Amino acid sequence: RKVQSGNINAAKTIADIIRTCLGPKSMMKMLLDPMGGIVMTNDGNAILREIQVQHPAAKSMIEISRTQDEEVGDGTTSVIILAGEMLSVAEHFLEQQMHPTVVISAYRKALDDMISTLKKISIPVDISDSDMMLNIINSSITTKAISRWSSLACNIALDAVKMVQFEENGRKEIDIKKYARVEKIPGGIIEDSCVLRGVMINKDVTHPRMRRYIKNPRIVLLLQMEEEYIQQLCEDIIQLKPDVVITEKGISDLAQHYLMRANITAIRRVRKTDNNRIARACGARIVSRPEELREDDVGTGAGLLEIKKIGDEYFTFITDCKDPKACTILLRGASKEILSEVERNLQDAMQVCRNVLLDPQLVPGGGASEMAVAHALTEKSKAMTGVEQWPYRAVAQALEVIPRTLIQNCGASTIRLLTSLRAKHTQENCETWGVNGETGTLVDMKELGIWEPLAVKLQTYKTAVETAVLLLRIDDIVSGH
Amino acid sequence: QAALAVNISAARGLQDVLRTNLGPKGTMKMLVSGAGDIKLTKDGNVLLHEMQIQHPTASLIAKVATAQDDITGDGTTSNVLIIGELLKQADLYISEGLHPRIITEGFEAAKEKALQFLEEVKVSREMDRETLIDVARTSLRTKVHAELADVLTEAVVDSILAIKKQDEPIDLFMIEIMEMKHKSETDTSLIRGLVLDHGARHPDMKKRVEDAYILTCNVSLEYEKTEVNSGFFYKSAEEREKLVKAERKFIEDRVKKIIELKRKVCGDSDKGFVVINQKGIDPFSLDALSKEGIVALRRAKRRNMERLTLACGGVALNSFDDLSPDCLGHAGLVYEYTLGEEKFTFIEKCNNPRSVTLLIKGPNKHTLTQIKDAVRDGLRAVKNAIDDGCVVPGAGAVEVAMAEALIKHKPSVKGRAQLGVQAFADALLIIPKVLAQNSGFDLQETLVKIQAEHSESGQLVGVDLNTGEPMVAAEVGVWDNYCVKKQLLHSCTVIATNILLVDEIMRAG
Amino acid sequence: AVYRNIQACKELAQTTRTAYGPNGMNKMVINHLEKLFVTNDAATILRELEVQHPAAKMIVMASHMQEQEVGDGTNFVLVFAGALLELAEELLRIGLSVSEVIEGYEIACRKAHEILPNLVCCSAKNLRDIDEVSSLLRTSIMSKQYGNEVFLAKLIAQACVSIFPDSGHFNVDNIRVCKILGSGISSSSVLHGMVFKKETEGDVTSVKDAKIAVYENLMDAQVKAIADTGANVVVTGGKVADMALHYANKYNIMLVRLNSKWDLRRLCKTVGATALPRLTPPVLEEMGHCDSVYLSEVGDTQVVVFKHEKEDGAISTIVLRGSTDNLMDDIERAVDDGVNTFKVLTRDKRLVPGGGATEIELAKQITSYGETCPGLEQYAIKKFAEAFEAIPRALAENSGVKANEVISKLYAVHQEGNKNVGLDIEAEVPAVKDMLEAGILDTYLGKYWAIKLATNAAVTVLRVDQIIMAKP
Ligand SMILES: Nc1ncnc2c1ncn2[C@@H]1O[C@H](COP(=O)(O)OP(=O)(O)O)[C@@H](O)[C@H]1O
Ligand SMILES: Nc1ncnc2c1ncn2[C@@H]1O[C@H](COP(=O)(O)OP(=O)(O)O)[C@@H](O)[C@H]1O
Ligand SMILES: Nc1ncnc2c1ncn2[C@@H]1O[C@H](COP(=O)(O)OP(=O)(O)O)[C@@H](O)[C@H]1O
Repeated sequence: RKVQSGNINAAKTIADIIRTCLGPKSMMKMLLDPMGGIVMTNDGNAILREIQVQHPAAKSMIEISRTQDEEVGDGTTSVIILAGEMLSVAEHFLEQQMHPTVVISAYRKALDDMISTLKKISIPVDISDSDMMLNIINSSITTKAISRWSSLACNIALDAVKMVQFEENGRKEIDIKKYARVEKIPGGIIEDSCVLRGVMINKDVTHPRMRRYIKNPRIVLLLQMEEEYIQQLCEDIIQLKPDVVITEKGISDLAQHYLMRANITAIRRVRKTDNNRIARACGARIVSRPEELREDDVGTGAGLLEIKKIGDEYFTFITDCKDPKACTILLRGASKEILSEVERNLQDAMQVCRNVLLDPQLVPGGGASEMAVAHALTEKSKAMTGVEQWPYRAVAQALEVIPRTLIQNCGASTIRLLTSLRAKHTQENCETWGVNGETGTLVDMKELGIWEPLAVKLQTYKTAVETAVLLLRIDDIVSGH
Repeated sequence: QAALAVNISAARGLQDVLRTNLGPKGTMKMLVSGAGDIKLTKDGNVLLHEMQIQHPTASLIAKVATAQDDITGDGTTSNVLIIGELLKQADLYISEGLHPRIITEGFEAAKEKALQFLEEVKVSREMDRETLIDVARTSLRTKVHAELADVLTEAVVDSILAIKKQDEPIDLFMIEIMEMKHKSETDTSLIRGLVLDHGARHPDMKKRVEDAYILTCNVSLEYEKTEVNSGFFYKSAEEREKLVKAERKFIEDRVKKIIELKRKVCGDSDKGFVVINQKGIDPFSLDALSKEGIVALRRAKRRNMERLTLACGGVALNSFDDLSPDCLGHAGLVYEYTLGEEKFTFIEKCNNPRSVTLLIKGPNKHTLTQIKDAVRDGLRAVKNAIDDGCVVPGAGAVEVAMAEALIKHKPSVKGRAQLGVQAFADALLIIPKVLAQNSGFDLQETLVKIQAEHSESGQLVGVDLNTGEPMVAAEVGVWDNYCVKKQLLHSCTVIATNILLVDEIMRAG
Repeated sequence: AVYRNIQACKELAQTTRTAYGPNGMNKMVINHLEKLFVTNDAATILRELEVQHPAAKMIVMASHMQEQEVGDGTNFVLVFAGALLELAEELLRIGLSVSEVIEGYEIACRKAHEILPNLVCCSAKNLRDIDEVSSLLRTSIMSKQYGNEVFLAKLIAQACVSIFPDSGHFNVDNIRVCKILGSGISSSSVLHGMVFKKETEGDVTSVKDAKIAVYENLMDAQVKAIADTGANVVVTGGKVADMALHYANKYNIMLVRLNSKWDLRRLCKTVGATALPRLTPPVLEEMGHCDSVYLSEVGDTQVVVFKHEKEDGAISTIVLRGSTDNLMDDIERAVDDGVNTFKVLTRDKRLVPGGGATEIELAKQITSYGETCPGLEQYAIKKFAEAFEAIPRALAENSGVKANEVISKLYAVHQEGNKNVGLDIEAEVPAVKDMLEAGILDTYLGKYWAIKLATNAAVTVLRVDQIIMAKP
């Protein structure tokens, strides 16, 4: 049992760090760097990322959180707290002399009940209404510098995921890494930012003889004996008379001598993902090599070709008036610090739209979703025949820590309000009577915008319980390779 | 300055110790004697007078609460709390460079301003049964476990009301406090008469007498010395028995002298007789007097004989040869009470005793001593309520109103003494801060609501322990004595003046 | 200093958590007089175990109150109190105040006093039948002398039935204990009046004299002085001389030797004969009154029996046999535990099932009350119900069965409405059985005073937060 208890204190201490780093009143932390420096951040994602830990059970908590950051850019603070609080009940592991398998079956049984309980307090959303989506996304715009342009961030965040979603395939897959490439352009301000309705390539301009502005471009996707192939591979492209030569690999110096002779734009170092968006934008086709081109490899339907030097930096705009399962964001700012604020804050809002569009269902946040769940499992434990009911009730008492931290971070009497918070869920409906993060007192969530998506909490409790299962399944540490 | 920092932090630690036993909702402290005695109590006088403290500086504060308990009888816990906070706030200015002499001048001005503030908010309500119950509730609630409140409240109130007439001042010696074991704790009630430890023990005695003439005596009815010019001279054990026949003539003949007085004064039926002799009595004298309907008691206390003179009215006698009818008394129901093991005499329903008996009942020894002090601490709280016709609201309501008067007050003597008034303002507000913690609520949130309560009228606002909202102490029946707060602010300023003026600490042996 | 007092009280629970129940363990007690003893009675452990921690002394003083108005449930004071403070840490570590817990238990203490009468399954018929006593007494003897509950349940049943007709006079002082070195329990029996082990030292087998005295030619006149005063029964404390032994036999004076001082003082308060220190003085006032003084031979051992033939008779003495003095002491406590069981039943008779049946049934109701009762005191009322569950856990651990399977099965049968279900007393069977059919019934009045004391002791501890020394 010494190894069973070692994973408790290994995770209980990690949860203690980010216990007060939750909510809009999240407390800051002081991390002493080895060079005497101090970082005064408050995000639990970056705090534990730099802190080196000695126990292996605590190192798994970091690998689990990073995978959560890719799915949803928030809520990861509670992922470790619930997994740390679930394992903090040592009365049922060692003092009661129960097996770990006894408790794993109890948590897995409680997992299926928590999932159904969160869907009972769900609510549909009308994504067609941009005003109803503004109340949802504002949960991340508050307490930020982007609050001055909240309406602009709403238009940039909500409409961008609509371009990535392809609802004809049935699954309605949304991928931010491939179809939502966010790029920056110097010059301008946050107000000057807009969403490009097409593809933008970050290729700088090397030669002066290139088509600067064309309203109907044409895109083509792909000493003696040395210049033999170079002149021929370049002469097969001008048969279609293009305006921008988009190559996958790098172009040689002599092959560019014919690209500048033609006074056409020369683009290179383009991914395979990037060319498919172009082929779907202007209807072109990706050919293996330049020598086997056909008539279909043209840019009919393209918006315009512009490689203008905007903000002392060239940018190839090949946008169009279509949404070819892709999008491109144009972030404008006077400085890099301001650009770094809008670039990262929109990624927190852009991922919230991903959860709503895949499943338009919300949940009452601010401690309301936990009490709605913990109240359902407590009454169910009195009628659950089996020894698993005891650890089944510990989950009802352990999930109360999420609202406990929000009231404790505010400084109000957490013991007085949390006990009365149970009565609101006991008598009245569980979909209301939440907790105000800023004020600290109780308030209903229908009147406030603390509503979180459904996919954020589903991955939370699935990964919070799965983390405790993986840690309680351990009983010995093996050293060797 | 270092001579003060040792004394400053000495009181701060003493503040954190005694703050958890203020009010009813606070905790208690244990007294480990080392010999086998263990005691529990919240009264700060017992935590300082009988307790031994390690620091000599804190030992001087113990003698303050000792004299404070002798004057008012309550409030010694908050006396040390204000003292610990006065030096806490004084240290904030001493770090800046202020001499302690100017700070004492600020307390002298605020002490006289706050004493004038009591004259405005004090309430001179008429003293009656309903109002004193509200006062006795305040003194006894903090000395019990939240169950003996209504039980002991009616006792202390009716006890003092029985011994107060013709505008006579109050005296604590007019109440005989007795204790009884082998019973529960909630059986504490009032006894109109006087309870005697030892009583008559013979089968031929009456179980109860509706009316009996009590004869007071001090005569020895056991084997005594020879009363004539003779002595005890014998040669064997049988010859010694002949001297018993001679010496007992001084004891046996005095038993019949009581019988002659019985047939003389009301010797008919429907009457009785009770002898309350302080000395011991022989069984032959018990059997001789038991058959005659005469109840003979022995082994009484010196003070019980003094109260017995008042109960019946018979004057104390010293010899039965000087017996007369003038020294005969009269009382109502005279019987014997039965406990699990022992039995006691009861002479209730007296004519004009002018002396009541508060009979305490409890099962344990250490719990009986807790109620022993609560009686003396409860009787004295209402004692000052009637002797001092004016009272003040409780619930810490005087402290929050006092902070409004002193902040809105400028010294007309000098400027730099104004900061001493600022320290005396935050020092008085520690009581609503202490009780907010003993109640389990937030310390500062309770202070905001009671301080934020304002209106265009005379508004008395206090602390609610059950909910934590502003409580009008006059509406709920929460009151104190006028001499308590007057002695509080008059005492706490003198001690803070004596300690802060200590410049150096020399080891004098 | 609250966490240190709680942890100190848990140290005392483990010294009596395992000695509780029929499958309970014994404890290797070593007397202060350099003597070895082995027993499982919790009252005897604390008498020798000097509890010096003041925090736990309140629990011991609560057990002293368990002597008055009841003679059972001492382990309830030690186990139920330890479980309340053990779970009290779970509330304080959350942030709850100590005062809200004190007022929370006083609410649950009253709530349990209202639910307990509803669980009274049966009551004593008070028919003064031997089968009535022995059938109901099967619960109190076990866990004190286990395995020998058959003979003991019938012996004491014969002593109590003799006293119930004398209504208002039944007490533990009427049923005394007298044990003799012998084979075992098979030779134990019950007799009336006062019975001692030392046989008649003299030659008198029977004498109907009234006066009893308690304490070469000269000594022959002094023994005649006992006869001149009208007394033919002499009781010497210490050894008796050889010449004084025969002088009593000449005038037919019954000689009796009582070495143990408990045998001497027992006669002072029954017949009235008090022990005089001088060498047989002629004092008639200090002599006693007895109807018949005769010698009886029961169990192959002569015993002096003081039968009050003329009086109604209310003095009972159980004659015990056993080869081991240590083992007979364990029977001495079970006899006093059974006599005190029915001493409470002289009042209004109410019987509840034992074996953790009421402790889950009482917790199932208070827990449902705590869920519907809002306020800041519900956290303390909940743990007051979960604190009752530790008493089943005490029996499950001593029975060698996993306590987790016990609480689940006790909750499942009561969930379906099957009341009167307790623990199955068997190591190979983690199931349960009906307590009514098995004959396991505790005393209602004992639990009313036991839950009252265990809550007041736990509140008395939680009210204290610091220990400070002093000097008068
Ligand atoms: N305005 C608010 N009022 C009350 N609670 C809030 C509010 N905003 C966020 N919270 C709570 O703070 C928790 C953490 O939110 P967030 O910061 O988005 O995730 P993380 O802390 O993991 O970065 C959520 O579970 C939510 O219930
Ligand atoms: N339940 C309560 N709520 C608010 N204030 C109280 C309460 N009980 C007592 N007090 C206040 O605490 C002060 C001290 O009361 P008491 O305990 O009688 O004296 P001490 O604390 O010196 O023993 C009183 O002035 C009274 O106003
Ligand atoms: N046969 C039994 N089955 C289950 N529990 C028992 C049995 N006998 C005694 N007990 C329990 O053990 C605890 C101690 O019993 P007992 O010896 O009668 O009282 P005490 O230990 O106070 O003298 C009691 O609470 C009782 O319920």
